[PDB]
Amino acid sequence: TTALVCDNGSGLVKAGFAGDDAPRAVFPSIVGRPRHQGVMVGMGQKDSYVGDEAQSKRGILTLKYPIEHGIITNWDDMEKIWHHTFYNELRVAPEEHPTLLTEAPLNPKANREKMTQIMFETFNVPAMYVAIQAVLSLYASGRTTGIVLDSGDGVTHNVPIYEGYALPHAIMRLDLAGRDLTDYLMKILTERGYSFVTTAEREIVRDIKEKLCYVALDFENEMATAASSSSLEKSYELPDGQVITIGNERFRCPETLFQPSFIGMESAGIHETTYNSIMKCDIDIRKDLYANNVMSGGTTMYPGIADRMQKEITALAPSTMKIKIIAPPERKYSVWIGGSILASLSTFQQMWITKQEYDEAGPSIVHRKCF
Amino acid sequence: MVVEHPEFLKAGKEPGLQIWRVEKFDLVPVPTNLYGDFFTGDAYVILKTVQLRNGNLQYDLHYWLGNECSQDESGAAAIFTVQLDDYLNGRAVQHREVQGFESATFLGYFKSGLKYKKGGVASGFGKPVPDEEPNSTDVEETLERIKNNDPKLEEVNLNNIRNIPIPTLKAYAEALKENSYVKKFALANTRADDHVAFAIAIMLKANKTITSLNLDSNHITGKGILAIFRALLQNNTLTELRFHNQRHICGGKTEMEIAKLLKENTTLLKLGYHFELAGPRMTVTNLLSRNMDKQRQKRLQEQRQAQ
Ligand SMILES: Nc1ncnc2c1ncn2[C@@H]1O[C@H](COP(=O)(O)OP(=O)(O)OP(=O)(O)O)[C@@H](O)[C@H]1O
Ligand SMILES: [Ca+2]
Ligand SMILES: [Ca+2]
Ligand SMILES: [Ca+2]
Repeated sequence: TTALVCDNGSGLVKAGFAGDDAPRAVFPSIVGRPRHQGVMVGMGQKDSYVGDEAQSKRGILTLKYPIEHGIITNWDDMEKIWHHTFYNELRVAPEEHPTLLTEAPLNPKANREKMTQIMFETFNVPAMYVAIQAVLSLYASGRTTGIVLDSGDGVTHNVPIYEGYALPHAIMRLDLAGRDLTDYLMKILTERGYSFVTTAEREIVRDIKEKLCYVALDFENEMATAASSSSLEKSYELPDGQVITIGNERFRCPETLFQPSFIGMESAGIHETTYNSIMKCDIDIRKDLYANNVMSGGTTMYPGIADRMQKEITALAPSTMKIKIIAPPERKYSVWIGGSILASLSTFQQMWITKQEYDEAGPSIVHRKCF
Repeated sequence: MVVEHPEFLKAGKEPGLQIWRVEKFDLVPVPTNLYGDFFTGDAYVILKTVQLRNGNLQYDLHYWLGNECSQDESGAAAIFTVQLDDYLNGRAVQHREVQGFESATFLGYFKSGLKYKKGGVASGFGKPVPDEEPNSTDVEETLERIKNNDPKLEEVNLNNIRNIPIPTLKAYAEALKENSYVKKFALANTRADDHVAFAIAIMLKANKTITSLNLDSNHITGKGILAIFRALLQNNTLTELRFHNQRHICGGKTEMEIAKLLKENTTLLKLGYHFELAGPRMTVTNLLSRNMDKQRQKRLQEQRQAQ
């Protein structure tokens, strides 16, 4: 009857029911197991903790992410995650709901199949569909054509889309995303004299990032400004109550996205890869890509990032070109919302892969029914 | 496939203008005498069909977005535009038209001129930490029960049990050897080691019953791991195996040997492990995916019988 939407990202599961304006469950996509070196009889009979539970116990567990750079890598823990989502979070019987899943743009062929295998064999869903994340985000913005910048916790993509479909040859990919940016902010703050290595120190750096960081409109000006005065410094209160000041680290951390050299990546910046992606496209769609740049995912939340993109893309594009960046406020959840809508459409009942179709045709069915 | 729906079937039959309004996730026709009056709280899909000299039809699809229209509606317009275009075999050009910015062509479709009216149909949209309840299995008692082939024992869970002696764990394996009732065997976090893994490997050549074995969070090493995977050459029963989180990771030549060894296993459906290298990680995933589909091939020729 009702359809389920699961948006499985590198750091976070977003999961819920089709028709809802928002996911019912949002939780860490992780599976914990007991740490060597350690203790616990508290686990009882369990080999592992999943989700929120494992996040609690992060102290005594070694945590592992089944999705890496937006791709499924550990499949046995991916099942766990999926199982927890259905039974423990949505509290549903998966064999009773059509289920929509999401994937990264360049997801390898065999993973798309495997995800199809497991949903039918292990969870016995009556029907399923796999959609590309960025594409759903474009739809959530009310567009068929656009080029999405999608940057989460694990991976950042540039995804051009025309009249409803991604153009894969032109997709660009960057491993740098939020988790790396957190680690990067730990460093330079540390090189400033604050020392965050602790399992629960990272926790605080993450908070500073999501709170005080921003993207500079022009990097060498912002660095020259920061050098000649304190106007860009901001005070931050730690849990010990100490109030400390943090400097240019505020924008040197996200600058990594436009300057991947900072962390040691030989990769070009999201501005240059945006231009490239567009440039790899048919001249005739370019004007529509330039004019629709849609940002998706939580690592696009930094204040200032839209304006920085407008500027860099203007400096790249021709003189004439109309350039616009769309930054929807709800864009941590765009991908999920876009699926919520799509699976709720009257026209959707015919797009599902049925169990029967799967039983007869096997998993390669998903290459021909899901673009 | 491609979607059908009653308005899809009426779409683009012949030169003219059709206008639909997105209403609670469905596409609904606008009464033809209401054309050009657009609720600014709604979203619309417009189709302009033109005749071509050949006798086929030129399409233009516009989706119209009201400034106050809710996210589902406008998202739904864009998608309906895409499905409609697909259904027409990609031959329609897609136009996004926002209120106040609309194309001159779009505006040229209404001789009488385009009106905005406020309003529209409503949106279709609608913690603890470390210790609980230690594992109460009696090791002795259970080990015993395996020797006697107790049919009441279908499951054996030693997980998290501290301080079990290695030769007892070894003894469990020796005991599980001819057992026909134990389908599952979970020793996670027992401090088990390669000797235990060797025993288990021997066991798995003879044992025809256990489908699931869990070694997680142990001290097993690559030669323990591998010894089990050679054993599985003689074993068509075991569908699931989990070694996550050993104290020391095996390295690449171990991951490689695993993916190699499993090429001739037709049987195992699930492997818990975290591969560091993507090459074996992928190879193994393709193999498990092949073995799983054979279970669908049977199941089909099974299903292909009853007439
Ligand atoms: N306000 C913020 N500023 C910067 N980063 C943020 C903010 N809020 C969340 N993030 C980051 O967004 C990420 C979560 O976003 P999202 O759920 O879109 O990623 P994901 O889907 O798990 O990742 P991926 O898309 O890479 O697989 C986390 O890295 C988090 O640190
Ligand atoms: Ca994501
Ligand atoms: Ca409305
Ligand atoms: Ca077309």
